[PDB]
Amino acid sequence: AGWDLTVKMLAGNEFQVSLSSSMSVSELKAQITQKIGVHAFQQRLAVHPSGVALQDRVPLASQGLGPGSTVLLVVDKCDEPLSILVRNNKGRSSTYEVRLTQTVAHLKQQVSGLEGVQDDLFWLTFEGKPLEDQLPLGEYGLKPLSTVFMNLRLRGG
Amino acid sequence: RTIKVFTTVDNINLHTQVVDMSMTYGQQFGPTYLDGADVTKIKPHNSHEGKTFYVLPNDDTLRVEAFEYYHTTDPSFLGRYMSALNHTKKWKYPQVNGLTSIKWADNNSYLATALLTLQQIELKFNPPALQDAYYRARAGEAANFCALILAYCNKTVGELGDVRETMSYLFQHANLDSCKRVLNVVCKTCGQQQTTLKGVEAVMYMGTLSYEQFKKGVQIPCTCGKQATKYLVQQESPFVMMSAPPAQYELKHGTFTCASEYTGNYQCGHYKHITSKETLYCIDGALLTKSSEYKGPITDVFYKENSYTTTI
Ligand SMILES: [Zn+2]
Repeated sequence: AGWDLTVKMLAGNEFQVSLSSSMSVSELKAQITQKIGVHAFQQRLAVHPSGVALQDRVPLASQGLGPGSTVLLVVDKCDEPLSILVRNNKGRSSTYEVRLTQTVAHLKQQVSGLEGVQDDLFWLTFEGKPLEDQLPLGEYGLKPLSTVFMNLRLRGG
Repeated sequence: RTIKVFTTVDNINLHTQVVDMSMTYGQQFGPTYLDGADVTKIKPHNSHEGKTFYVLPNDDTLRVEAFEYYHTTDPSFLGRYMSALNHTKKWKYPQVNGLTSIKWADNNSYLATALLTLQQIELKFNPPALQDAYYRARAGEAANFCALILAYCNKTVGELGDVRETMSYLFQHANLDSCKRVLNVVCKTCGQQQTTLKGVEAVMYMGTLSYEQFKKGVQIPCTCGKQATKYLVQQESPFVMMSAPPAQYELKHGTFTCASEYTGNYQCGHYKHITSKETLYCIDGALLTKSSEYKGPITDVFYKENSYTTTI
């Protein structure tokens, strides 16, 4: 079984998104991204009209939401610059100014320059999650002074 | 004149299709694959009657079926999966008492090491596609699991690889919610700080190969200039992964589950798998060697765990 959800915006205007039972908040945000082109991390979602917040990894079908239910989306475009730490294999955290809208790829460029290593010989993690080049920094929920780890890539054949 | 085939995305929900033999598969289903072979621009042969073909999700039914199986909406996935499989079905999968490696081909030593490791740690995947393939990999039919591992990790057949990177990518698709780690960091200026970790971070550490060292303390550089001591206070998980830059390390039989050996540099290199069975096995792809003792450049070591509390 698939099912359809109604997204109410604070502009007033509604639209519909197609889900499956096993889908949670990540995929809803990714489906909204599809239809109105807003980064997942810039979307605040809550049940309408109850106005209770969504559980981040448990499925939407598991919570209140079923077919014919409605969800409120409000969009925080705020893109203020912030300081993040990027620690190397030695342990030396260096400070980089970034915006949650700029891509992981763009951050590697900066770290590659400062630590003097080709961009494709290391990968970044935040809280054990690998950072994917093409995605924006905001996806990984970086706060001011959050610490990104630099991992040297072994090249086994 | 026509034949009858099955289109699918999961190999669970089969859809009966009648194909006009004058047109390509591509002209009727879009991108189409027979066991990883791209048959998009191929006209139907007679020998195709009753066989199953994978297709790009191109309607709201196939899309629901596909996400329910793979836990991804990524439109490129079946492309990269089927492209990988087309190579992985042509590899050889030698066993030692049901433990399945891969004969070296297309720089696959890291995959082989990962594959061997995955068969010896208690891990529960969330995408049914990975769980299904993971149960058939333990049974010996492991070509499919390898293609899924390549796709999910977004690596290709031929590309060089890192075992720790690969496990880091897979562990995101595993249920590690019951896993919990409690550490104490003991500075002389910050004081003592106790942090509780959950999921992936509760089972991976980079800094030491020794689990016994991590339990009684390791020196790390702190924010406050000089050297703090990090040690393990409580651990609740079915396994732990301990990684460190490749170093000459002695593996004592019965004191660990399995380990990754890396011989090379940060340009080119080669992985071997070391596992503790009745003696120490060294599995270099298809080649097996037994020894009562082992020394070599170890980078990753997996241990068996249930629930540990410290005595400090
Ligand atoms: Zn300190």
